[PDB]
Amino acid sequence: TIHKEDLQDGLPVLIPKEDSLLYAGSVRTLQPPDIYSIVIEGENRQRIYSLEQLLQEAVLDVQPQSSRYLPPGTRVCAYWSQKSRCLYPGNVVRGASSDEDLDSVLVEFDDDTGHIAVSNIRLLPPDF
Amino acid sequence: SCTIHKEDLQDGLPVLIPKEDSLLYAGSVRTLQPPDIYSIVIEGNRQRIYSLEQLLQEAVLDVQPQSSRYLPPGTRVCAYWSQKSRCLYPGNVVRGADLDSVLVEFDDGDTGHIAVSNIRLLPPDF
Amino acid sequence: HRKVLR
Repeated sequence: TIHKEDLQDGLPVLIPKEDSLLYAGSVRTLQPPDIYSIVIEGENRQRIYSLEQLLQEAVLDVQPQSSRYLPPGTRVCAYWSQKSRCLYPGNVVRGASSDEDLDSVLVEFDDDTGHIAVSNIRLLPPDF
Repeated sequence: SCTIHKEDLQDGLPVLIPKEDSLLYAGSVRTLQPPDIYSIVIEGNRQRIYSLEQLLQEAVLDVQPQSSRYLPPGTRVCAYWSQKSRCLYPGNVVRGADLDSVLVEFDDGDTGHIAVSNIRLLPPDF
Repeated sequence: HRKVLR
């Protein structure tokens, strides 16, 4: 989904950590070819990535404009706890309360359904 | 009139973009490989990815006038208020009582003289 | 967002 061309300094991405959750950060290019670092919003020690690893693991960090851009079935991740900075994967759904709100959606998380502000949603590739 | 068209969204295009503070920030368009999404390098400099549609609705071209000739009273502008801040404040030129400065009444209630080099044009109905 | 004073 991320193309190598677009790996320039400051590109906003989401990356997985050892907890199988996503974290927002930005690409940092290094002088030697084929290596990058990721700077995570919040957290500390960075990790150096090959181009291959980055393309295989990271996705673009993209916040949808409104709930109209989030039809049911849309693959997403979301911030949950206001204290934590991990993002949890799920899919947008309609529920009983889907009964005009531009600014929030329902997300059936992989791990079960929550009511999420659109500003706390990030898009994922469909086959994530 | 500083309103952005799709055809002009190319790498390096200078724009002004609103942040969640109702102020404007100078930025540059970076095209990505996927069509219809862009990264804006926003002035340190951080990036945010925008869809084409959100850019068309929210961003304007960064246009610095050469003089006050076509900034008569009534002209919609934004302006750097201080050298210590990169935010631009929206307002309108107003009549005073100068080719290189104009008097601006800002939406937030401040009024002050602004050097023409610190003015950026805005669409009339912005 | 505080603003510089004139």
